[PDB]
Amino acid sequence: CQDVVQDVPNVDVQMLELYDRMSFKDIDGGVWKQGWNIKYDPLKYNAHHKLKVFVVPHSHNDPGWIQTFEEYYQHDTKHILSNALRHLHDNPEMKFIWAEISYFARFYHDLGENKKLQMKSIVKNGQLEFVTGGWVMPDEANSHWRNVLLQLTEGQTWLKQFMNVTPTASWAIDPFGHSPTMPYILQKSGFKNMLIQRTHYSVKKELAQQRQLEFLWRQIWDNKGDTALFTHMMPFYSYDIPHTCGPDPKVCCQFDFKRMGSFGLSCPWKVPPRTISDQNVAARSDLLVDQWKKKAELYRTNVLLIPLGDDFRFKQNTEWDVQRVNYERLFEHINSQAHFNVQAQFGTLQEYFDAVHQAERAGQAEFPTLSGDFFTYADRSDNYWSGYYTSRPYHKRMDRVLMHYVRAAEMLSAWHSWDGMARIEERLEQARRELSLFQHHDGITGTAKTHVVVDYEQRMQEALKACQMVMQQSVYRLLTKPSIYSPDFSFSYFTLDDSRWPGSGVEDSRTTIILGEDILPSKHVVMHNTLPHWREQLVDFYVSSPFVSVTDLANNPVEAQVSPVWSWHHDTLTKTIHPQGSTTKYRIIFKARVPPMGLATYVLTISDSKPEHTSYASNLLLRKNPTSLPLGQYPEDVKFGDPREISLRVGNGPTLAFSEQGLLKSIQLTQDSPHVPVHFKFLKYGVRSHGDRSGAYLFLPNGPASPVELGQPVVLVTKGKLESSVSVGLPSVVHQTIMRGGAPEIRNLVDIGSLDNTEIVMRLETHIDSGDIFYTDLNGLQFIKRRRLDKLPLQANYYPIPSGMFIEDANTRLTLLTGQPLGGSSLASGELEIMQDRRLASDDERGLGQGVLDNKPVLHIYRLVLEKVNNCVRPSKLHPAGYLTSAAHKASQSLLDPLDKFIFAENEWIGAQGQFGGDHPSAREDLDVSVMRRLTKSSAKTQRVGYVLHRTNLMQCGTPEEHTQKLDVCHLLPNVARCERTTLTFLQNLEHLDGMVAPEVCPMETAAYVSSHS
Ligand SMILES: *[C@H]1O[C@H](CO)[C@@H](O)[C@H](O)[C@H]1NC(C)=O
Ligand SMILES: [Zn+2]
Repeated sequence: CQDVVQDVPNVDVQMLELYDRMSFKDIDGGVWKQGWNIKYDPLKYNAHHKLKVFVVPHSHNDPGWIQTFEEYYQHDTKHILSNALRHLHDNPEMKFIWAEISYFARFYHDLGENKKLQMKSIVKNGQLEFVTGGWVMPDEANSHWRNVLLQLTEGQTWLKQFMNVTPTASWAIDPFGHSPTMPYILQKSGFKNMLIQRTHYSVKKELAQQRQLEFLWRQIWDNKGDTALFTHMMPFYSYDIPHTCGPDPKVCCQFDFKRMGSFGLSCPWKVPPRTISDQNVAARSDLLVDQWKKKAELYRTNVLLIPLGDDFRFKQNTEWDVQRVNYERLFEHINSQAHFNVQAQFGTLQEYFDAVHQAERAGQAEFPTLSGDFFTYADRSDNYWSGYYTSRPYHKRMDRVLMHYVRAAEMLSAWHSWDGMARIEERLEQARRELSLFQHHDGITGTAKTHVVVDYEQRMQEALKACQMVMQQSVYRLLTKPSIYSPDFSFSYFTLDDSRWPGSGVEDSRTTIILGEDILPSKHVVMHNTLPHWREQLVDFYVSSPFVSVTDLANNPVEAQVSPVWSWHHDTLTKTIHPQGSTTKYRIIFKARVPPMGLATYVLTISDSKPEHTSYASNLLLRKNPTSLPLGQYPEDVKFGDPREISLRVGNGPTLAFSEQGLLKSIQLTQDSPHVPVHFKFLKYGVRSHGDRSGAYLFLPNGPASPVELGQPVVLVTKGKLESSVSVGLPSVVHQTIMRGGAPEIRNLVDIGSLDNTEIVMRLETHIDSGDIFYTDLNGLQFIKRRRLDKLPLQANYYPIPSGMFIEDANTRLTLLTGQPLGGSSLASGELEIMQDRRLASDDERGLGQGVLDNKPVLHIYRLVLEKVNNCVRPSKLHPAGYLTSAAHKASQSLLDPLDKFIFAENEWIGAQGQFGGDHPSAREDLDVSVMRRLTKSSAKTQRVGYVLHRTNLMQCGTPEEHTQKLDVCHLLPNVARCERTTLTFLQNLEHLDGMVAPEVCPMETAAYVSSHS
């Protein structure tokens, strides 16, 4: 195993280093506005060394953006695919690449058999080529790597099955900035090449000047280079035709033959395309070839990529003809005119890369190595696309919830083979596809029109319901005596209970477990732990009486705490934000202990009075002018007081001090250690009154954020033996700090309401001497070092915070983990900040045609980890990565993959069992079974189950290792006949494993295994 901490990779281009050096001046470079006038030596190409040009037709089809997926499919995409089928069938030399399999699968399934055969034929013969082959072309900033893999697999499994092809070249022309997470997954999924387009214009300029637009992109910690994936970065401002034939859009526009009038399109540079004829073909070729040779100067081989396409192009048959015929006249003239020394033709993406590598292999070029990412993207001037790291945060949070439900559903149902009648496969496929669809770069990015966002939400909601059905049928089967198990596949044996989604104050969706001597004395509940190690976590349930005790299935008492159910109300009469306690339902909380990838059953029983093992939290409402807060049968009276500073400590955990406004001000790790200054503060960014406006994409603040005026907020303090909390009703945010004995959990119920042109940010102020350094993660896969650059505007120093961020000095680190992707930064030494929501009245000119005025209440969750790191073995100062500690990593897992909770829905569960998986291996803490998915239906003689195993890398800080067993996923199910290591999509077998044993992987590595069972 490579050491991912101590050896700094030596690469030709390291993006953080490059950023530190570049000036980013936005100078008018002439026709190539963000470059310079490219010059070339006409003698470079000659009879013995021609410029081979591949014109690659394409059509960017967004699976929802300004229309929904189905509206685009009906209005555009099915026509584009129907016409591509016909035109390619009829013109053997024409080529076309297709990226979005969600649309392709939708189309293909609707085709009659004759057409399906024709389609398979033009794919088999090389005319229609799939690039990437994912369900979508995902966002690369907010997406979790697990979902990026899911959607890649969903599209590629479909392609393998129906088209019998697996793309090895990736095409990503529209995500707003690019992540090294893509080559990481692609290279482990059989890919050999990839292409990206939206990178900062200064980066394009800089790499173009060094002919570093093509590089072997390896991971920032990869010293050896085995993660390397050849990457082609396009040079220009857009993937449209004006910006893909060469440096001068005014000339390239003349070669987009769809811009002539009848199609309603034209060239904004005022020179229109002209039909090619024998009389103008030489002059038109003179121009075009000159653009091609200029573009070629930016690369190292004699093979040139010329994308030919734009959004939803190649729709009309007349469009296919006008593009094809004119280009064919150009090629016939150009290839027969020796003085150009060019051979041009239509080609596919793979053809381009194959030829590039043939040149490489002929020793014609050597490519630079590169590590780093391509955030935050700016397409021009100071228009940095960091706004979408936060836009529509409700759905960004919903993405992580569904991410986990899909994993839990596939995992829980994987243990058994299911009769087709149970419709397990059907529900899982729907869930995977709706979550996969949302990975689209107008999905989770929050950059779609309002009615499209609604479509994605509805799709995700049905996916959540599908996961729940599968999960609950699976639990019932796993914990019921086999000879008693009598499933009704449409029956709800259990109701899932989720305490954080939609979340208290977002939706009253949790069921109350109703107990009573005259109706039901007790209720079984079950917890599932998708993580491959024994895990304890507090869980809570609403119950109709505060007098409830908990026992496990051996009937041992489990210590529990009951607290009131508090809801905050923006009281439009008193004009205050204050809490009301339920007088009919209460929260019972207890520590569940659950086996690795397993289940544990508990029982909640009512009694007429306080049970022996249940304690009650005290509650204190701090505000001037209080009124009574009755809590029905709750046994402890609420106390009142004027606002004041308070301190709390749960268990042996840290002691936290809060200001009289209910906000954290310090953390004391142990009883005599210092009260470390850690202050939460909420601020607001506005929008510029002149100049460019922030929108769904762009963050264009009118200066540093200003503090939210808090007034004298109502602060509620609940103190219990297992869980205490401090909640405060601030304008737009009910901010809650929850303590359970370790790092606190922070929850913000964010309702930006009607505050127009406002972005609410949550900032942490500490005295950590972090200087200009901070770390943020990329797709929940790795942490990359960021350096705040004052030579760039504030919005450029904002980065995606998909799952966590931290600052540290030599001795102390503060890590903020998130249950949802949001944008954030460290704008000053000792600070961390992360945007909560943003509401913008204006469109920001990237085509969306609206601002963001559809905000809705969202419950953001976090874990805040203050730690000493002076004893941790950290990377050197020059290393571009950072790594979590055991505690921060576990804190991230508690947000992304909490225990799942199930309430038995009927009065009595006959044949109930207490636990499942007590014999599953409890693997080392840095290892995760990211995916467990049965790959065969029940009628398959040889059953196959796929596993994706990921090991992160945690810092060694002096804590002795301890126990753990080796996890061999191939022996998790019985009767194993074969164990194979495979690509991450499970589509290709890479290694037959001796003894049918699946080895664990190395730190930061990810492997996929498939076990076959007789
Ligand atoms: C397709 O898969 C591979 C690639 O061509 C080939 O060897 C095999 O014969 C094909 N199978 C078909 C046509 O289904
Ligand atoms: Zn797009």
